[PDB]
Amino acid sequence: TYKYVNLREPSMDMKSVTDRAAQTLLWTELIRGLGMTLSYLFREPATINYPFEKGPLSPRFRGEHALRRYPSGEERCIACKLCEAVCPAQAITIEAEPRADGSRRTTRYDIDMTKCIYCGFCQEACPVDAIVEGPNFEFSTETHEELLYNKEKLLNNGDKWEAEIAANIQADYLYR
Amino acid sequence: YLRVLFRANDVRVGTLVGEDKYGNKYYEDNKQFFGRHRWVIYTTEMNGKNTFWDVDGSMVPPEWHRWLHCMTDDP
Amino acid sequence: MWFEVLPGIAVMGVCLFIPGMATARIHRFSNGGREKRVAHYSYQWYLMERDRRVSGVNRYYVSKGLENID
Amino acid sequence: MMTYIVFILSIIFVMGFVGFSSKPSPIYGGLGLIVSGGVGCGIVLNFGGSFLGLMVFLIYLGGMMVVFGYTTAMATEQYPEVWVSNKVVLGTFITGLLMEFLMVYYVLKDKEVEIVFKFNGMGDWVIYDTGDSGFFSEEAMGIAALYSYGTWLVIVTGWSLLIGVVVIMEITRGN
Amino acid sequence: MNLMITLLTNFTLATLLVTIAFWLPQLNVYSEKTSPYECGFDPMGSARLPFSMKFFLVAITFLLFDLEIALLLPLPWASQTTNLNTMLTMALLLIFLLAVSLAYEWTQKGLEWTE
Amino acid sequence: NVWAKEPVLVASFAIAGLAVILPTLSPYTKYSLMINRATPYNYPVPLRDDGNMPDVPSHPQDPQGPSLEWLKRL
Amino acid sequence: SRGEYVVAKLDDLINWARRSSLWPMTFGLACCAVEMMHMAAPRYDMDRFGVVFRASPRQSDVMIVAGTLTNKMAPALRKVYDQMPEPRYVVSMGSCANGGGYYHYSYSVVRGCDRIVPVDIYVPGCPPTAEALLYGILQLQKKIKREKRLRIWYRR
Amino acid sequence: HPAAHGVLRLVMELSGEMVRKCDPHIGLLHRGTEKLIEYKTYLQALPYFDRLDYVSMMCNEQAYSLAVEKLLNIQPPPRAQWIRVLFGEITRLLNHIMAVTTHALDIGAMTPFFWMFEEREKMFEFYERVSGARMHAAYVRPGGVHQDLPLGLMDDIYEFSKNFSLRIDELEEMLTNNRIWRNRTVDIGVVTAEDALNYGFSGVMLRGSGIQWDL
Amino acid sequence: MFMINVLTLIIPILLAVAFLTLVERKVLGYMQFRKGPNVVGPYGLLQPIADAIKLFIKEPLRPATSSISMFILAPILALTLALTMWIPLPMPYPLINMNLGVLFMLAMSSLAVYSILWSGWASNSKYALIGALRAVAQTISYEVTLAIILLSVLLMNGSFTLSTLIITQEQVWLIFPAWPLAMMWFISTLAETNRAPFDLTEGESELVSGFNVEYAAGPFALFFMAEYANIIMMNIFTTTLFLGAFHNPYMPELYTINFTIKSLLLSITFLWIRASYPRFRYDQLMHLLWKNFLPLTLALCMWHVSLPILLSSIPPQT
Ligand code: SF4
Ligand code: SF4
Ligand code: SF4
Repeated sequence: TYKYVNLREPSMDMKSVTDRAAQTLLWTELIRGLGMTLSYLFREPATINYPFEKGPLSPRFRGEHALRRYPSGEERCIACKLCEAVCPAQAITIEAEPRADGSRRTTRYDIDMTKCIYCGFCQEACPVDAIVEGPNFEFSTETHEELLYNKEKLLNNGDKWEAEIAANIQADYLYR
Repeated sequence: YLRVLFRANDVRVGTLVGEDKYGNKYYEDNKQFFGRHRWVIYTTEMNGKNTFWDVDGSMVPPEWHRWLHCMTDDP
Repeated sequence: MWFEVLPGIAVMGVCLFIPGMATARIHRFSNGGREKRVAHYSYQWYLMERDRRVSGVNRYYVSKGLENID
Repeated sequence: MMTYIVFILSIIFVMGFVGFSSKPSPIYGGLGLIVSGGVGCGIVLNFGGSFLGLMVFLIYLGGMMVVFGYTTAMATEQYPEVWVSNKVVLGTFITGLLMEFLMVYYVLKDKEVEIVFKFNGMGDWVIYDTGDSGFFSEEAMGIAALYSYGTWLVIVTGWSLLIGVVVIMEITRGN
Repeated sequence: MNLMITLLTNFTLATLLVTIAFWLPQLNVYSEKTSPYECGFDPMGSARLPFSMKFFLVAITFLLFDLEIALLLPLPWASQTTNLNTMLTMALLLIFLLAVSLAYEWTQKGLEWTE
Repeated sequence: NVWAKEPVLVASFAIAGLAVILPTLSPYTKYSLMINRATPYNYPVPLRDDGNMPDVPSHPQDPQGPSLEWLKRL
Repeated sequence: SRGEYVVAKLDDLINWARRSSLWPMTFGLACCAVEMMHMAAPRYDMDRFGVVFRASPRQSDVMIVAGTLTNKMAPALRKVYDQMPEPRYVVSMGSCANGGGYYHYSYSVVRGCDRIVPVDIYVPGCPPTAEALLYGILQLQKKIKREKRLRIWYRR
Repeated sequence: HPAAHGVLRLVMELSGEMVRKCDPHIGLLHRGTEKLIEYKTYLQALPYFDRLDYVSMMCNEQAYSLAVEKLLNIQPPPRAQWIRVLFGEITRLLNHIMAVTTHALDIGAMTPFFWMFEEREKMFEFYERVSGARMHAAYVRPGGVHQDLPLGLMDDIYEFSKNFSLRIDELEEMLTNNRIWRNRTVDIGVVTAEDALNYGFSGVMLRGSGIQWDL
Repeated sequence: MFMINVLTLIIPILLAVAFLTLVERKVLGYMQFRKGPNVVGPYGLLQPIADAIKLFIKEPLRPATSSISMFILAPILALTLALTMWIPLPMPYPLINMNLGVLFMLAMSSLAVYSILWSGWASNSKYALIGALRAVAQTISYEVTLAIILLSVLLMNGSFTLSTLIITQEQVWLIFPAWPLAMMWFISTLAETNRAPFDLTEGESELVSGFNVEYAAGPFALFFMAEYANIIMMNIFTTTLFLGAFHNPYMPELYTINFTIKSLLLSITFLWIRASYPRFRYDQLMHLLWKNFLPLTLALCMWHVSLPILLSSIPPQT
């Protein structure tokens, strides 16, 4: 099935040729184009005003790279290094240490935000949902040093909101 | 009125959903399109930075951040 | 609709209004209230020249109205 | 204070026009030519000419636009020179300027100069019209000729222009 | 010289715009801003290279039709004399000659090349 | 046919051709000639007394000479 | 303190006149250019803030480096950058430009645009959202709000 | 250059405004993607096929996932096939509207850019609601589509298809048999169909010049 | 007081250009389904004032081989001649009551073309050369046709004196004895004014601003203001030349209001034509201009010669 276009001879009727000559002299469908421009002129614009009327989003949006901790508990990460194994730009830098009691935990947890490409493979691979893609997007930095994060930065970034992330996961846990 | 006349543009108070600590105001309408349901009015000197002018994003608390980016339907 | 574009057009049209009204005010301010005697040809200039000759103060717009019959 | 104003505008015309005809790069020459044509229009306008100076301003100036188009299209140097670049160009420009200032000197401090004719040194409000009560406005009726009395003249002029058109087309066609 | 007064005021306005551009705002650190830019790469030479052009007949065409504009432009003073016949005759003959020359160089593709 | 080879051009030739033809059959060239003859730019001079010319009258109030009345009279 | 009060008033004036418009250049190497084109969208305007596309570099106010800078491109990037009006700012848009990103290794990639130009305003993302880009322009305007140029010049 | 859509260095050695030769130098945007996928695994290097063509965010994912399935002798379930064909046509629509839009910018034509990018903003909201990505949605794992669509998508696809039929008719109203856009671009770019075969052309070139060929 | 009239002519053109830039951006936004400048200042206004200040700040600076005399003398003559066009314009009683105005209009328009020309040559970076020769070609096209159409529309009623033209604009507007001539002239004004890329090949995206490739960051305001004064200039000249209002006799304010309203709504129509159509082509400009306008203009000229002898409508020419 094909539908090939631009095949006509010009119809040489007197009425057809005087309509096309009037189109040549008066620029008629040019005025029809002006009519379309007025028809969009007399609408109302679908803009948003930026600080006061924010644009919509999705529940599965991937921003801040925060960390969760347990319900009335401590750090949800184990340092199991699956997020480094799936992080494609190798932005995850993890050097673990077991803590002062014996249970396996971290020392050096680094998300190189200059290298992160915002997939969610660390969101998929994380077997306890410790690392979570955050909701918001204001990094917006006047320096380079403040882009690269550390463990206490990410945990302060996860202590600024939890029920945000818990609400998004409770919306999204059946699908992913 | 000069508050909102030189804040940005609006006069559209009339739905009055509520406010939150830092004083900030949140108004949800159904009469407009999808994109101007929920709008926010920022107060003055919420942390001493004279935020009548030079207003920032994320001067909102995060529960209203989830409410206002159109991820839920209830405040 | 066009409800918000009207103040810019109106302010810029008052900006176009002020040369005309200012020019008319200066013309009527400059010549004793009289609208300015524009002089196309040399006939009109010679008539304006004897007009400014018969005034005395060398300003034509006084025009010495029907009193030097004597 | 000024009463020599046509002589003054003519001095500005002679300055711009000597710097024109001293042959710098032709774009600088056209700068000089537009300046010279503008002040020459001013000379003939302030003399008493109604429209003919603004007319020649238009015509002659569009001709200079075509001359610019060809001097950009055809041939320029690796670096084009201005008036004050070269030995010879600066020399001819400054000596033309010196002839101008020298004739201004030998008129303003003298009676007359007789290089080719007895030139009377005083501005040309003499001799001049003693206020004719015309209203027919001489240049208007003057160019209202070529049409009532001017029978043969516009015939041969337009015929020369038609021949000019076919001549230009066949010279470029002659390949 | 009243239009010369207007020309003087606009010259003073334009020169004060030059001086308020140059001397008022800030400093003048040069030595790489002056380099010739085309679109991102340093090119060969500069301009003033021989730039061979498309149209040849069209500028001369403009010149000669501007000349017949010059002969035609006293039409209002044509229209008031007692010789109506020669008036209308030479007016029609001049415009018809303009159309004849145009028709020649239109039919002989004097405009249908590198326009 | 002969119309729409270049249609605005043929329309221009048509209005050009009627501009050529139409002032031949013209009932108003004589009115233009009369009105253009009867607008004096300069002074109608007097002349020496006469050799008893029974024309060119003594007072321009008198309609002996060439007057005009058809301006208001259509 | 009439002198320093006048200096403060005039510096506030010129800083406001600076932070008004900020018309950029449309540099836009890779798909962060497409994100710039969708910052030219009706649903997120930039001409509300005087951010107007002006393609010639000698009058643009900032330079939005967007897209993956390479070694074959970088001399063209800086030889565009070095000719500009004397106040100049760089918005590095996107993880390619502001630290290499996904191509941070892998030859003929400059490891972030910090190795070529001074970079004021970083907006990170692949892509950054258009909302985040406009927030970066607002925080650039607040950097313009804290210049104190003429105050420094007078108390010098 | 703004008419250079993206970057394309072009040394045109011309005669004046009517050329002699032109040479497209490309490679200025060279990133080393083949060497990188040589030093990576499959699932870790799938975003290279997100980021390589940066318009067909779902079509090239379909291409690489079907490459792995054709290598690996695995049929995906048919629901993932239907959803992948759905998004293939959706991203096909986005690519055609970007082609029309960038030709409009390269020709002049200032406003349909803005109209159809409002529509493409609606497209991007659809990608956000489906995958959680703005413009680079991975979303197509080799082995069928992972992390499927929620309740609340097919309604918007239905209503957006009706609105989009209206908007493409309005684009045919504004442009598309306009006078001077047509007189601008008809008589140019003719390539003979024999050489359209043997210059390695494909797709829309072989559509517009001659041969009937659809994969 | 003549200096005061000079000031009341040079001051309102500046505010005219600045708020015309505002109305360009805002009408163009509401045309393009978006919204214009709304946040900054009162609704937009003090941001074009801030644009004037912002472009004053930017510290202009010279290219390599760009000879400085010709360089800085090009846009100065641009803005000076763009001001001195508005000398004889009969806003009710003009500045200099010239005995001839429209040929003066053609002269100073050609001078504006020369200003664009000298800037394109003196900027000296080969793209300004390209754009300058594009400007030279579109002025080869558009000083024949506009001048001869002018001669036609002044032949019947004008006789070069704009006061007698406002005498003529009493019974019917001159749009009705010449409407197709008027349409061809409006197309030519839109071309020669060098806005609305329907008939403009200088500020294309195919080039990058051939008139202003690298002039300098300072006098971009001068050149910018010169072209938008060209827009207001030819729209006021169109509004006077064709139509208008039998004015309130010896009363200026009614005529000034009605003239301003007609002229500015026609300028919005001009801007609305800019916001609509694709760009144009070099050879298509030569072909379209000559082989579509020119014999039709000659036919209108000969029929407007013969019509004062077909119907005795010879002017009462002073
Ligand atoms: S995948 Fe999760 S639990 Fe494992 S090391 Fe990473 S953050 Fe920790
Ligand atoms: S989102 Fe991707 S690039 Fe970012 S940390 Fe996770 S796996 Fe790495
Ligand atoms: S950061 Fe991502 S969106 Fe931006 S240019 Fe790089 S690959 Fe494209």
